[PDB]
Amino acid sequence: NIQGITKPAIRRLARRGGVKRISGLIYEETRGVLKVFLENVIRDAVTYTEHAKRKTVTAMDVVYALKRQGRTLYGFG
Amino acid sequence: NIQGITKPAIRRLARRGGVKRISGLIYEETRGVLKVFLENVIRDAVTYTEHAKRKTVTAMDVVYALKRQGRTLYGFGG
Amino acid sequence: HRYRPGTVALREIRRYQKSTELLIRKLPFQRLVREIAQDFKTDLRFQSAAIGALQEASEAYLVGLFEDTNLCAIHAKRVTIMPKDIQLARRIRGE
Amino acid sequence: PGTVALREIRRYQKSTELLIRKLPFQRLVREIAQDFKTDLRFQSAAIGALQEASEAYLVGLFEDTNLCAIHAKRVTIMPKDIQLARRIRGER
Amino acid sequence: RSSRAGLQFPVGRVHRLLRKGNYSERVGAGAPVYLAAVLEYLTAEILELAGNAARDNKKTRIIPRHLQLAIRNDEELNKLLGRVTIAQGGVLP
Amino acid sequence: AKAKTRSSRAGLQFPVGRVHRLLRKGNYSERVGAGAPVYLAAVLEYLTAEILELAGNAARDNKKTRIIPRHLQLAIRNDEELNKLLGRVTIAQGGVLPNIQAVLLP
Amino acid sequence: SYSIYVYKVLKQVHPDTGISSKAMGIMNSFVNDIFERIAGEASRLAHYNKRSTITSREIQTAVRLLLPGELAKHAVSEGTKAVTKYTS
Amino acid sequence: SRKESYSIYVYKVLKQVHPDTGISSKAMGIMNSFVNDIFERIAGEASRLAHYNKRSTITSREIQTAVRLLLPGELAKHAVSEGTKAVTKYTS
DNA sequence: CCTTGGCGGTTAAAACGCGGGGGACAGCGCGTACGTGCGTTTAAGCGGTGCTAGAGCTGTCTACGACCAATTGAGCGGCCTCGGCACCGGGATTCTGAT
DNA sequence: ATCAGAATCCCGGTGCCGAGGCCGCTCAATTGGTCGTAGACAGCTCTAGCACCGCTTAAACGCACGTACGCGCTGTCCCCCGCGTTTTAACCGCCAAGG
Repeated sequence: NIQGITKPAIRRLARRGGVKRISGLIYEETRGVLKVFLENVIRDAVTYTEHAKRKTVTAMDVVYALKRQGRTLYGFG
Repeated sequence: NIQGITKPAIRRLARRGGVKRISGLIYEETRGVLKVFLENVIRDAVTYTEHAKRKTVTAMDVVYALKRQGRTLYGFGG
Repeated sequence: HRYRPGTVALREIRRYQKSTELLIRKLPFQRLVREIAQDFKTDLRFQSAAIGALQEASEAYLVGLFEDTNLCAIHAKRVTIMPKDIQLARRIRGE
Repeated sequence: PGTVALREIRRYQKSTELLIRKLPFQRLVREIAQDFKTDLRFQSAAIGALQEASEAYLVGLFEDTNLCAIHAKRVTIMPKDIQLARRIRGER
Repeated sequence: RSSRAGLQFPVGRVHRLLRKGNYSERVGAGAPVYLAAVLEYLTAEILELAGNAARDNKKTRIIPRHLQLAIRNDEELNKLLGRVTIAQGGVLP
Repeated sequence: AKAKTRSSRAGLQFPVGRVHRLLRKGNYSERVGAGAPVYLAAVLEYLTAEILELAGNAARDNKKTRIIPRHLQLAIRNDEELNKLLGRVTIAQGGVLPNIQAVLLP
Repeated sequence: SYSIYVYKVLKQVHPDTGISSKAMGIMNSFVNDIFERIAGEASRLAHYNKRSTITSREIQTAVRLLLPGELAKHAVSEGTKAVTKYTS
Repeated sequence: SRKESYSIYVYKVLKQVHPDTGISSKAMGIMNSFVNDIFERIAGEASRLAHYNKRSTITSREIQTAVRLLLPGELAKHAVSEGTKAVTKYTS
C-alpha cells in the first residue's frame, strides 16, 4: 500500500518544500521515511485508544500522539 | 571574556566532535554560538533564581533552565 | 517551442506554495494508515477526522523535511535533492 | 598535516575532561549573568553544570557541522556548515 | 470576574480549569485574571495580523492560511509556535 | 502485626512507600491507586538495573571495578533503545563515543 | 471552547471581519496550548519552591520563561494591568 | 533537616547485577538524576492520561500506558513485565 | 605605630618567524535521465446500498483512599576502618617519514 | 621492498582522600478507626463508520530525440603545521602612602 503514495504526490510535496529538481531514487526513500513517521504516530495514537478501552481511533488520540512527539497539531481539537 | 574561549580550546572541542580540519573563521563563529547558548540558559536560570527571591544561582536553577530548553542534564541534582 | 528545463518546476513551486490543499490522495493514505495500524492493534476503526489529522501531520512533516533536504542539496552545490540529502537532514534532526 | 589532528581526535574522544579552561569560563558566565541581574552569586556546581552543558552542546554541534562539511565533499568545517547544522536543528 | 478585569476571556472558567488541572493544591485569586489577560492579549495579536492578511486577500472571513501567514511572518509569534502545525495553513512562499 | 513493607511484598528493592508519597504530593491526580506506586517503583528499578548492567559491563571492559559517568555514557550510547530513551539527555563527564569518518582516514 | 471569546476579541480588533470554522478550531487549539504551557510552568515553579499555591507571580514568571522578547513584556503588562483593575 | 536520594536502592540493584562492582559518587548522582527524570516523565504522562479520560485516579493502568508511550520497544515490554508481576505479587 | 596597593616570581600554552604539505576553483571531456508532446489501462471522486458495532448515560455493589492518633524501622552525625589507581621511572610495542 | 624516529600501554613501588561499616536518635513508613466518594459490572439506543459498487475520468509509466547536470583529472594558487621566544590568563608573601 506504500506504493499508493505515488511519485507525483511526492513531487507535489517537494514543490511545496521548494524543491526544483528531484532524483529518481527520492520517491522510494520518501516512502520509507513516511512509513516510519506513520508507524511512530499511529502506534502512540492506538496506545491512547486502547487505554480509553475503545476500538475507534479518534482525532484526539492522534493529536495526543503528535503532541507527545513534539509535533503539535492545531485544528482537530 | 568570550575571548577567554581560546582557539586551542575550540580546537579541542571540535576534535572531540570528530573534526579533522578547521577553517580560520570557525573560532569567532563558535564564540558567537556559545555566547547565544549561554545567554539563553543563564537568562532562564536567573529567572528561576529571581522567582525564588534568591541572590545565588543554584545548580538546580541551571538544571531547570536546561530542562525547559530541552537540554536535560544529569549529575547535578545532589 | 517547448519550455526551458527548470521553468515548469519553478511555476509548480509557486503554485503549491501558494495553496494549502492536501497533496496526497485520500484513499491510498487511508489504506496505508489502516494497514500500519493493523500491525499494532486489531479490529481498529478510525474517525474520518483522525485520518485527516494523520494526513495533515504527515504532509506537513514531509514538506518541512523537503525544505531541509533542499538546503542540504544546495549546500552541496546542487539543485537536485538526493536520498543522501534526506539522510543528512534526518540525521541532524535526530531522526 | 592531518596525522596529529587524527591523533588528537582519538585522544579527546577517548577522554571526558572539560576542554574549556575553568576560570575563563567562570568569568564568561558571571559576565553574561551580570548583564541580567547584578551582584549575583553562584554555587560552584551551578557553573560546573553550565560548563558540562555548554561543552556537550558544542561537541554535538561540531559533529553535525562535520557531517555538513563532509556532505559538501570537504574535510574542513566552515561557518556555512555550522549555520546549516543549526538551521536544520531549528536553532535558527 | 471578566467585566471587572476589563477582559473578554472568561476569568471564572480559567480559574476553574486551573483548580481541576492538577497544577497546585491551591489557586490564588489573581492567577486566573492574569492568565486570562495573557491569553486574550496573544489572541488579539494573532487576530490582528491574521485580519490584516484577510484584508490583503479581500476576504472578510479569516481562514487558517491567514493565520499561518500572520504567525510565520512575525518573528516572535513564529518562535512561540516553532513546533506547531497549523492544519490547512500551508507554507510561506 | 509485625510490619512488612510494601516493597518487600512487591518483591522490589525500590521504595514503594516513598514513590507513593511522591505521587500523592506531586499533584498528578486527586487520587492514587496502591498498585500505581508498586508498578512505577518496579519500572524505575528495572530501568536502573538495565543501565547498571550495561555500565558495569563497560567498567569491566576497562579493567575497572568502579562505575564512572564514562561507563554510563558508553552503556547508554552503545545501546539503541537506551539511546532513544535518553536522546535529549546530557551525561556530565561522559564524553562521547569514539567515532571517526572512515573516509577521512588516510 | 473559547470560540465566543475569540470572536469577541476579533470584533474588538476587526469589527467587520469574520472567521472560518477551521480557523476558529485553530484558535481554540492555540489558546488551550498556551494555557497548558503557562499553567504547567507555573505548577513546576510552585513545586520547586515548595509552595502549594499558584499565584499571579508564578503566572508572570512562567510568562517570562515561555514568551519571547516583546511578547513577554506586553503580556506581562496586560496581566499586571488586569489584576490591578480587577483588584480595584 | 533530612535529605533524600535513591542512592541506597540504586546500590542494592547494583549489587544484584554486579556483586563485585562499585560506583563513583558522580555516577550515583547521574543515576539519581535518571530515576527522578523517568519518574517525572511517567507520572506526568499518567496524569495526562487520567485527565483525558475524565478519571480522578491514577492507577497501575495509567502507569502501564505511560510506560508504553514513553519507552521504546523491548525496553517497554520488559518494563511492563516487571511492573505487572510486581503488582500481581503485591496484591496477593 | 596600625591599615591593604603592585611589581617579583614556581606551573604551562599559544601570537610571530621560516620551511613544508594537502586541498579548493575553472575547464576538457565523458555519460546520461527527464523536458515536451502523446498513448494506454486503472483506481479515485461522487453518490448508493446493506449492516453490524460500541460510547455516553444510569443503576448496583463493592472497597480502598483520605484524614486523624499510636507504634516502629531506619539514614546519616560521629567516628572508625579499608582501600583504588595515578605519580615516578623504565621495559616493550607501534604508525610515519626516509632509503 | 626495508630502516630509523617520538608516542603508547603496562610493570616494581606506594599512599591519600574516596568508599564502606558500628551506635543510636528523630523522621518516615505502618497499624488502626471512620466516613465516602470512586471503580468494575451490567443494560440500551443509533449514529459514525465499514465493505463493495454504478458513472465518470485524471493520470503514471513508456515511446522519440536531445542537453545541461555530475563527475575524474588537469593547471594553479591558496590556506594549516611545527619549535624558540616569552607574558599577562594567574597567584602568591613582601614596600610605602595617608591617619
